[PDB]
Amino acid sequence: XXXXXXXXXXXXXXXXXXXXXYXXXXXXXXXXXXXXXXXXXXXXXXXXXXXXXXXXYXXXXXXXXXXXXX
Amino acid sequence: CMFPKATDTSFKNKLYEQHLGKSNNFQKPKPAKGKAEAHFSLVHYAGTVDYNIIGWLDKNKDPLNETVVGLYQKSGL
Amino acid sequence: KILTERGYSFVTTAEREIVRDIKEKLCYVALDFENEMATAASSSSLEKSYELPDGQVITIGNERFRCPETLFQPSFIGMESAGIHETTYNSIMKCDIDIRKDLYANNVMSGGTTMYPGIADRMQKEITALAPSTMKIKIIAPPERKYSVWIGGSILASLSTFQQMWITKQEYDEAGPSIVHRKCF
Amino acid sequence: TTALVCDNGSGLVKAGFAGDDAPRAVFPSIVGRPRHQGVMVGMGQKDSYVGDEAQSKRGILTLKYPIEHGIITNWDDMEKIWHHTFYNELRVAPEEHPTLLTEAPLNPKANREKMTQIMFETFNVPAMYVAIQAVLSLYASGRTTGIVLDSGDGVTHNVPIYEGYALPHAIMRLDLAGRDLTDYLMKILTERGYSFVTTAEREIVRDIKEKLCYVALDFENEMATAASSSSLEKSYELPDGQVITIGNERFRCPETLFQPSFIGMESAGIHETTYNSIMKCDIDIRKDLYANNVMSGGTTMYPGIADRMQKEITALAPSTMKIKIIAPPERKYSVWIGGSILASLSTFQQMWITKQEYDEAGPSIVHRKCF
Amino acid sequence: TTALVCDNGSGLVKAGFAGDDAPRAVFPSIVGRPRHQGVMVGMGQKDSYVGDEAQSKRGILTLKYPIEHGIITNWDDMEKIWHHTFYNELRVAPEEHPTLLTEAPLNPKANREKMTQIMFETFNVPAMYVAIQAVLSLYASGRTTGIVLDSGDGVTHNVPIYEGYALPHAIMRLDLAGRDLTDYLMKILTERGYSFVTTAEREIVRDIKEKLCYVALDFENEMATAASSSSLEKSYELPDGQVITIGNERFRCPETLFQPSFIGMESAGIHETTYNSIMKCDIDIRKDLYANNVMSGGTTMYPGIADRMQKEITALAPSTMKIKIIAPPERKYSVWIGGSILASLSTFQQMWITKQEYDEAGPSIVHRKCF
Ligand SMILES: Nc1ncnc2c1ncn2[C@@H]1O[C@H](COP(=O)(O)OP(=O)(O)O)[C@@H](O)[C@H]1O
Ligand SMILES: Nc1ncnc2c1ncn2[C@@H]1O[C@H](COP(=O)(O)OP(=O)(O)O)[C@@H](O)[C@H]1O
Repeated sequence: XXXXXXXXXXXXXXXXXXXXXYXXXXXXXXXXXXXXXXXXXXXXXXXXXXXXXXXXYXXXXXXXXXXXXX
Repeated sequence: CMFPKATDTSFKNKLYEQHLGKSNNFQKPKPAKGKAEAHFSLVHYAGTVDYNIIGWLDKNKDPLNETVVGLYQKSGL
Repeated sequence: KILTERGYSFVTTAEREIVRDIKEKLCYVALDFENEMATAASSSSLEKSYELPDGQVITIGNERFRCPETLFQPSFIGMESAGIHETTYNSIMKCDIDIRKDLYANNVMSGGTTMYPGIADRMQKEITALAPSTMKIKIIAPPERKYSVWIGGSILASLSTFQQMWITKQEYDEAGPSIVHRKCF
Repeated sequence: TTALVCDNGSGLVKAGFAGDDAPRAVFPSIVGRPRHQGVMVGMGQKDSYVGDEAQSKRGILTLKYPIEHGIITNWDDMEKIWHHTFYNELRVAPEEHPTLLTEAPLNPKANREKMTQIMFETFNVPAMYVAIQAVLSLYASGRTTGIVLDSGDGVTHNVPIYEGYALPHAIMRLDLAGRDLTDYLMKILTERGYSFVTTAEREIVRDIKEKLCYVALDFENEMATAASSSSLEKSYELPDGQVITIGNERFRCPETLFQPSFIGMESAGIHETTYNSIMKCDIDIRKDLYANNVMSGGTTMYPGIADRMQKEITALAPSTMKIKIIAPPERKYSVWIGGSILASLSTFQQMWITKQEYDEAGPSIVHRKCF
Repeated sequence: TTALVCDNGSGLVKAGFAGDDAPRAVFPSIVGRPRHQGVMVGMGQKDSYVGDEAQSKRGILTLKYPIEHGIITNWDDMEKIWHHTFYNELRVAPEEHPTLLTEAPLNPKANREKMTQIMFETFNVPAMYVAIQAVLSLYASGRTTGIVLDSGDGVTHNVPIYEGYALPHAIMRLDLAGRDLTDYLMKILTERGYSFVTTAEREIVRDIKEKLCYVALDFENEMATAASSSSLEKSYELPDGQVITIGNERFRCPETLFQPSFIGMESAGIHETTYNSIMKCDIDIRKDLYANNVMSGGTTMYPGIADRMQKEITALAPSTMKIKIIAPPERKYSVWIGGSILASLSTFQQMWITKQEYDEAGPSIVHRKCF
């Protein structure tokens, strides 16, 4: 005969019960703007790299000093 | 054939498990001329004869309806 | 518990089965709940007149269409499981990623409730809510659904493989009911 | 002043000052709301409920669960929880302490960024940190190297840590935690077919998981005993109502960890994951880890896990070399305890985030600054 | 008669007669098996599945991957694959042709010995050969000297070849191929935290590796653009289901080749390995290689690699001398194409293995007789 408390509470409840809507709204929306940094993890990477390769390590001494021998 | 919406290849494979090891007188046909594909090779009183597949399975299928003759029985003729 | 609103009211088992006829005849599926309420305020074509199996004529309003919504909202007798459709999409999202399109294509329904006109449509509306609209959706609604099971059983009976598969008396001799639960699904 | 740590390792939630032995009190992180028309007009309507208050009130409330798979589902709900916890238990104001945050490793940045954003803005708090579980687990267990298994309420972990460093490539992370197992339990339970599904009904199982579980020593042999005996079968009451009595259905449950068929996935299981992740990591270290093997929290509570684990490693290890595992009593608390230790050392004064940075740069700060 | 070549360079598998321009068809070397009770009784149960057939069927199948690190894992599975390939695609009988085999260089004898043993015994085949990738790469690229980089599905290579000869000491061989990179990808991907791990789920990435990748021109500068812009970010669908949209996570991936920290190893990378391996090799030749620099297959597909490579060499080279690299269109096919050329020349009639030797001496024959 009506639209009621009973039905309004039904709608309210259903809203509360729907996990898909609210969880998707929070998680999927927040998922997209996720990331911006010059990561320190990559600072580690870079530093290690610096330590990594003979072309820096040996050559820095050997090209520089064996220039002048005598 | 009552398994639906599927392909004679399925049965090909079921042949290959079922008979192709087991059933001595039936054979995978050798290569031979005249034909794109032949699928069955078996041995007969006439000699030994080899035969092929188009997907035709449904052709043997028999539908029925009462209704069709059911009403024709009413009809004038 | 609806019907006492109009308050023609009877409770016993046979009286309850009398409703089954009305469930045959008088039900149809809500296309949209709000909009239906608006029509409910507007119109009486929503309202139809029906006899007792013997005795009175009875005439029924929204009380018809309100009934199936329970499937979508099991508040009205109150539970939580978020309903047929949300259960379905949930159970999908459990299952793995690639298959899903097929099921979006292949969607199948049968028997007692499904008899109602219109279920498939609002179901599709619901999936179009929940699906990413980008991908094809359809459902199957065969005529014969209520018989479907036994029909399929007939097919199941047909194939010789159950001769490999049946239980035989011999096993029941040699081992208990326990046999089944390994042997069958 | 003084320094305060929140545990948000999932399950009941743990919070306490540096240097207390154990957190003041602990809360499930259930959230729940009404289900029915409010019909005592005398009642004050509160629309959301949390904690043991809810745990009492449950029946007409219905639950939401704000962390899936270790990922926290709905922020404002968290904020409700968090506010409640401070004021009601802690009688604490956000200014009062640095605060330390406890994180699943290797999981989406968003939890970092919003968590920090909220807690610096919504709460205003001297210093913030977020720390990875395994670090605490080592500190509490006090062996600078190790590998940790801790399968809590939430997503389930393998990390080898070597002394003083991370091997983030090494690491394995799994959604196999006890909650989902429990929900599988019901699909077991209908065999005996006393059967109920809703959230509170699901938590009722948790008690049984406390009481009734124990670890399969050998699966085949257990089945043989299952055919022989009923001592395997024990009798237990409804929390109120019936006595219920449970067979192999108890021991079958943990095997899922070893075989996640029963709710079906492939990752070859805890132990095979572990040895896999080892064989990723390099050759020489391995003996130490064979020695130093460490486990904690929700699943580990079960009696016997360590034993069959060792059986498994003796399968997979070359038997030649020593093997043992650690199974401390306190594992479920371990994390927050370690956090307390973590709080203690002055170096975090070097290390904390301060409000100033949050002023001068965004949430982005964290991801460089923290692990 | 006529002569037939199998490519077993990993990834999809390539097979074709001498003198065709391109192999008839190509197959991943996935192998997969059922995961669930077979519950359509109408279905024929086949217990193993391979190739695009599986690629369709995947979902209930689960994958095994029969080549790790270019080393073929499980022989009988290979035999399944191999048999299928002959009969189903090729409609070919083992007698029909000589057959040519395609090998990672510098890898364990066993692959030689069993491969030959099986294929002469299980298949019975007029003539057999196994050939090292780089040789084909030169023949197709048609410069008698060179150095090759080809990082396929499998283990990743440096070989200088001088005209007409090998420098097997010179050679470098690396397990850095795109598969493992891809599995690192997931440990990236959880940052955005759309997250799934299983084999098929992992192969889904392969498409993204086709579509979405491109090579970093400069890492710092790219990060600066990453702060500036979203054109770096592109929007892509699930193969079915969602749209997904991906940031720096695309370009960050290839850098692993330059920096295998991100899954962490030391070998100083493709380019530094190359210049190292040069500086091993002798002094005069070098200019030619500075001129003749050649790349192929799976990783190389990415746009831009050659450019940053050249940037790197201009770093490491004395700038004084000419530098260029070759980046042919067809690189991913290159090997089998070269194999076709290899098949063509009558000299292999001098060179093939014949059944007779396999009769008169073992698999041992190969290791003298072939490279
Ligand atoms: N007495 C018990 N016996 C076994 N398991 C329990 C017991 N009490 C709680 N648990 C389980 O332990 C976990 C408690 O959460 P927790 O281990 O802190 O997760 P997290 O690692 O996310 O912090 C839950 O899975 C809970 O069901
Ligand atoms: N369109 C594409 N873009 C980039 N990489 C691809 C593409 N298609 C395939 N790949 C990759 O190329 C490799 C294909 O195998 P292949 O290069 O033949 O390896 P192998 O050198 O062992 O033969 C795999 O690593 C595959 O992921």
